[PDB]
Amino acid sequence: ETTKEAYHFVLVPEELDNDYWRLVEKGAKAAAKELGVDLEYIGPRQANIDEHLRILKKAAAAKVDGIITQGLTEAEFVPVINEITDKNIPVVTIDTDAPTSRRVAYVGTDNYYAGFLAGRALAEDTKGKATVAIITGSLTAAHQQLRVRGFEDAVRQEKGIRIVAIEESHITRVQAAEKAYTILKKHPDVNAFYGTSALDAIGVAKVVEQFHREQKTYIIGFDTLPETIRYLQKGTIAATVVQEPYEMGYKAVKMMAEIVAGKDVPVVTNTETKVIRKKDLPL
Ligand SMILES: OC[C@H]1O[C@@H](O)[C@H](O)[C@@H](O)[C@H]1O
Repeated sequence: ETTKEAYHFVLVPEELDNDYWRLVEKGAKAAAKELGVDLEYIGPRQANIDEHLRILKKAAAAKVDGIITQGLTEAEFVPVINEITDKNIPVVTIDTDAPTSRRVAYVGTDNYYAGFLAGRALAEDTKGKATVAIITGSLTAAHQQLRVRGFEDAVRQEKGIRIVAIEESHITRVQAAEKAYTILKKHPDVNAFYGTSALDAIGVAKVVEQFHREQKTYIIGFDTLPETIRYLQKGTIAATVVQEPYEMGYKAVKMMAEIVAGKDVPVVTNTETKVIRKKDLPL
């Protein structure tokens, strides 16, 4: 660590203590241990574009050997990824891609297609009939935009599915729940929710269970954090989109070491995504 012996790679999460990003860090740290590189996990305490960009520039100013980060937005992150690359520091994107930038490689879900699968799933389980509200991590983050947009394309040929609300959770359980509650009071006809980040469906499920209505509410969310699996087992959540956070962190560090060695790697490595339901539990 406090040695120049080792390569220094930085992994920047969307939010430092977000549960999903700590899983990504587990994968990255394990790859780093196997390779004998120093992996520094450095990120905003509270998700924030400007703070995220400040940490990227600070790591590049410390002349680290590689930087792994989301290309969180196209407008702000492409020029910064490019300027870092031009200072001879390779950039690997993780979890969210910036495909027009000069990042060397991406490891993460195909986010558009993840949302499309969620849209297919909701249309199948509701037989094409649903009054849908969407809770998304943010309206500006690229992976959130793609998961919403893929969902919308997938349900567009279902005349009986209508989206009546889209709200931001800022990837916390508490804002997801707050938004779910206000959606239900302004739109009492909502009977389906779609969450596009790891804590959204958890926030919705808490609010749905506090009503304990007879007429059920369909919830499809993202990722497989323990609370999500529990709600899926309870039947409160109907489905969720799988990602491979540990694997993208592990593979991003392995790719970075290959790049530092002068070796080619694929431009895009899409880790597995698929919709699972209660019938797919155990795992
Ligand atoms: O809980 C928030 C997290 O949700 C995940 O679905 C997403 O891939 C991560 O980037 C992060 O936004």
